[PDB]
Amino acid sequence: AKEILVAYGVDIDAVAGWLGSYGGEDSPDDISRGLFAGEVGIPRLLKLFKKYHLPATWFVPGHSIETFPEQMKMIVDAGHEVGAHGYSHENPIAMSTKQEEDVLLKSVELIKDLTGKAPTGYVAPWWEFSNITNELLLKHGFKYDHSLMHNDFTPYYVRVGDSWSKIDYSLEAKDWMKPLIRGVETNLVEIPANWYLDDLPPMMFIKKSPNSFGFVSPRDIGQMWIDQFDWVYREMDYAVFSMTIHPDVSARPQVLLMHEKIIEHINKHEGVRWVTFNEIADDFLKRNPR
Amino acid sequence: AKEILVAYGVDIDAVAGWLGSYGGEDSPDDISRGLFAGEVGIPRLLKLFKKYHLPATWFVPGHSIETFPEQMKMIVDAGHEVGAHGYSHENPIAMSTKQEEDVLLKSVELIKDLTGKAPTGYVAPWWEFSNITNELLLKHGFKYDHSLMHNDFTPYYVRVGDSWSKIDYSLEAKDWMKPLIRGVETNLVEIPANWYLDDLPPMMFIKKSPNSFGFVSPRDIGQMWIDQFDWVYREMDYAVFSMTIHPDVSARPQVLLMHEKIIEHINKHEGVRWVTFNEIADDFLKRNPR
Amino acid sequence: AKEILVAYGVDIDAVAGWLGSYGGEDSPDDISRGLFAGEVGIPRLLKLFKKYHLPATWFVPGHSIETFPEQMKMIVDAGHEVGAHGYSHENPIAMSTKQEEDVLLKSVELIKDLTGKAPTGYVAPWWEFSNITNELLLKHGFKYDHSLMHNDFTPYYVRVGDSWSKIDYSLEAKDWMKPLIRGVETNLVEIPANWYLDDLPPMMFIKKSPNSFGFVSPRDIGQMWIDQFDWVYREMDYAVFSMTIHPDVSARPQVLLMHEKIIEHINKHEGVRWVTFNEIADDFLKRNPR
Amino acid sequence: AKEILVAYGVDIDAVAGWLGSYGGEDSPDDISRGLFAGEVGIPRLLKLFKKYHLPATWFVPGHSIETFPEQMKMIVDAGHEVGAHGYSHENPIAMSTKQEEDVLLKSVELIKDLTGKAPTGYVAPWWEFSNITNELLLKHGFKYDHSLMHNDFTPYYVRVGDSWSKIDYSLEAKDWMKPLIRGVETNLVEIPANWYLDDLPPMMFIKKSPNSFGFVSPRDIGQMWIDQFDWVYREMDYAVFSMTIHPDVSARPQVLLMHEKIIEHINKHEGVRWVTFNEIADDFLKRNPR
Ligand SMILES: [Zn+2]
Ligand SMILES: [Zn+2]
Ligand SMILES: [Zn+2]
Ligand SMILES: [Zn+2]
Repeated sequence: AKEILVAYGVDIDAVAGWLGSYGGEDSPDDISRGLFAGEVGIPRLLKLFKKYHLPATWFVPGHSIETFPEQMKMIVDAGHEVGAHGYSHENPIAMSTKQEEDVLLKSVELIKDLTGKAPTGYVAPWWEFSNITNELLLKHGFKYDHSLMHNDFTPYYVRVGDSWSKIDYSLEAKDWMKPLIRGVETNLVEIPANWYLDDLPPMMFIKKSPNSFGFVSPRDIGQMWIDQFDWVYREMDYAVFSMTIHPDVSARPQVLLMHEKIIEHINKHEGVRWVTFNEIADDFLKRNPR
Repeated sequence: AKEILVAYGVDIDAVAGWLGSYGGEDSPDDISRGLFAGEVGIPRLLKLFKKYHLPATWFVPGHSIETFPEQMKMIVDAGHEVGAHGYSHENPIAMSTKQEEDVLLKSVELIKDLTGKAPTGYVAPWWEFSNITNELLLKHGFKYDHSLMHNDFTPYYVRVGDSWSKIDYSLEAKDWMKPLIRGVETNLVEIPANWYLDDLPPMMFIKKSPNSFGFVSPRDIGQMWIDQFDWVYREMDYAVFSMTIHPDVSARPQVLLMHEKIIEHINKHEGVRWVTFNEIADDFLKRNPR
Repeated sequence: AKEILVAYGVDIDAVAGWLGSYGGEDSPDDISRGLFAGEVGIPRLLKLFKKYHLPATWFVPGHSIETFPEQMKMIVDAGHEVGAHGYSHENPIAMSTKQEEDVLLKSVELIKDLTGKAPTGYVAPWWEFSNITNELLLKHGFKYDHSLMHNDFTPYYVRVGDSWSKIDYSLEAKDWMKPLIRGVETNLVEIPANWYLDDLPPMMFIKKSPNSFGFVSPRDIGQMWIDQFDWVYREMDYAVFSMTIHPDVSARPQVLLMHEKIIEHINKHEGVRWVTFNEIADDFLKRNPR
Repeated sequence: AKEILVAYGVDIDAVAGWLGSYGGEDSPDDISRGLFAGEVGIPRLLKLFKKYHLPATWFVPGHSIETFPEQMKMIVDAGHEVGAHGYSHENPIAMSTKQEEDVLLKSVELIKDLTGKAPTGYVAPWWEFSNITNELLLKHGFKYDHSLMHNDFTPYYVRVGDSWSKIDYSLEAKDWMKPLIRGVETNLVEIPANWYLDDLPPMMFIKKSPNSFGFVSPRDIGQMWIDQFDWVYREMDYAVFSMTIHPDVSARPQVLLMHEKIIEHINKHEGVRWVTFNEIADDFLKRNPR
């Protein structure tokens, strides 16, 4: 028996992505791409999904919620899930605890006002943590996170309190020669992030980044994503296969075609189930409690 | 039912590009590559266009006009359109108001003395704005710009006055948790620039930039460009599909071949119309006014 | 006659590589990747190796030995070799001679404890030497190293005492215009490292490095690795063909697929012997003494 | 009819390149790649050329001469041409006038003692000039340089005295809004360098460079080189098609294979003539004097 849970996760980075993460704060041109992502990118992603009758989870920065209100209505009315993703896409590790907690509070408030329900899902901007577990569980709603990478194609419960010894070369070796020390499992389910199922780093060009790419072939990317799916399909009976995309990138014509090949390849397989992240979190919590 | 407007926008970066944008000001070797683009590159692209009976718009830095006067004659005499592109490829955002204005004055004077008419088209060097909209409309002529990215395959009127709140981590979150505020549309038409339709960053090698590439395959890029065309053709009845190239890069034999594949593919389609950017601007001004 | 010795060398970088080399010491997201590599990665490479009945050598950081004890047990039970690889993946050049010596002792202590025998093989973290060659022979055990690049498909005896003159542009040219002066062979066998046979740089994404890649296609790399083998099989009668992998990278489904191709292709060839690094070293020491 | 002059230019960077250009001066591991290039790389490229009965020019750093004397004898006895390439691959633009002149005097001295005749050919390390034109013509011998890029597939006489105005944003625009002023042709013939016909930047990995690559596919590079040859052959009656390689890179098995494909493709075409750079230079001097 094959139970393959498959989801698209859309991080609406848009203008917020350029303020917090990708260095576009003083660039009109970069800001204009942020606006493309919302005004042009969200609806093309909705048409793509509507075409294959797919559900999806949208992780939306508070900035994008208030900057693209008309497209936000289009997202809710399609019956899709809205999750959290900062306000202006700020990297949590760079914020104070109060700044991070305030950002999360505003996000919940903005999503609740938009959907009627509190968000249950989170993606940390640029995928970085801090004391986020404690904050997510504390700020109610939050059932699951899609930011961490302890695993691949299986959800798990996130541990709080892991520690490790950093190398300090001004000391002697015995001071840092100690093994990572595992913390304690919490109720936050992880639906793992994955750089190999992330449209943005290979296919978006960023001048302000030393590790920007942007000109990797979408056919090579699609093919790689598809090889990942085939392997998962061949090796695992239950699995979650989630793809992280951004209207910024995946609503560009060349990678829209890529997604059509991916979806159409996945749909050739029996035992596939297109779902939202909340449904994965619900199913996993029911699959193995504790 | 198909009206696909298709154009080459040739930015004659040549030497100007290396003085203003690409860090070659102290490199005899980079400077000589600049001379290749003017002396060798302009005639090879002209031969390319003549072969397929294509029109084109050349956006020429004042530096290139005065450094390659004989190649300039070849561009005019072929009946192609000439637009502005700085003098020494200066990034507008680093310039003063007067410097940027002076640059713009000189560009206009030079193109007028060369062609007989004032330019109607502008490309910002390295695609960066500042307060350019206002200057383009003030310095007469300028009908259209090809620097911005609010859209990809549909022109639009450029808004002046968009504002946004930068993240300041020395303050509290509420100080930057505000949306982008849209300004007001001017009569400046935008014929969108697109990093995904720009020969230079993937296929020009630059020692002085850490986000240089240069060795992305021209067959992949061409295939990507054609995929962009095919999606546009399948989804839209009216569209403008403009390609930004440089003699620097697109006059290298391996990408001259690439363009031949592209042009021959585009030419298989009904409803294609090869045009200048000015013709797109005029056609757009007539299509939807205000 | 053909004797083609083929081997997999697994550097279990994991959490250690992020601590020592890849900038992830202040990143919960990167540490999470580290733990993937050890908890999921290690058993998937074992399933692969066992699928083709292959031996392997695992060059294991002390930090990984102690952080992943259940996976260590699994490595020894399968009968694979365990070589040394620092503790927290520290660069031998950044360390005091005492730190370095203390790192090598603790490694040796940990591996003996685990296996019953002292290690005979070493890989230097991030592939650098310093005064290692003396320390490796001195710390008894060590027969062979797999860090250096004087050759590629033939082992050789590591020379000690090589020196060269650096360019100081403050002085005159005659002060630095001198050749490299070769030292003297030692008994340390080199089983050469090779950037062209290393899964990590092309295919792990790292933001903390400007020299990072991550999105080079695994199909392109697999092809390039087979091409290397294809030339070798055709041009040499005796050869060693070792591939450096990491559970970090080679336990990702798309790279596992890559390896399956590489392995099956290599098994079409007769004269091929799948061995451990210790067996290559032993072979070499028999092949040509002194 | 068809006279396509085709040559390999082998720059023996080896250890010199790591001292002078690629940041390996403090790296035992990089130095070993340097030694690989000389000890293993030169003979493999000699076996390659001999197989197809090809002549070649080796542009050899004095550092490589004195460090690989036995391989230097192999290059001479194979009857190939020897040109200059710095001592420790030093960038001319970084050197004093005296250092650069001293470096050049020593190179001439070493090459003469090695071959019997003074060198006629020069490649600037890392391809940069300064006041080299004057020194190459002053330091007798030197007939041709292969460092500059004013053209790609036609030789030319190098101009001395080119000048241009740099951008200084502390002044007004009119201060720098002036064209490049061409100087005057000298007798130095250029057989152009070309980043698109250079094996090293796409396929050698350099940790010290932010602009390093190293993992671009050799099949893509080979295909790109064959596309260049195919266009030149289709478009030109007389042309020089010279390829720059390094034992460092092109003596790697995956790239030897690439070259075999390249050479075999070129040999199918009529009018091809494999020559040394010296023969190209002489042919050019005879083709058009002045
Ligand atoms: Zn995001
Ligand atoms: Zn430009
Ligand atoms: Zn390692
Ligand atoms: Zn060189």
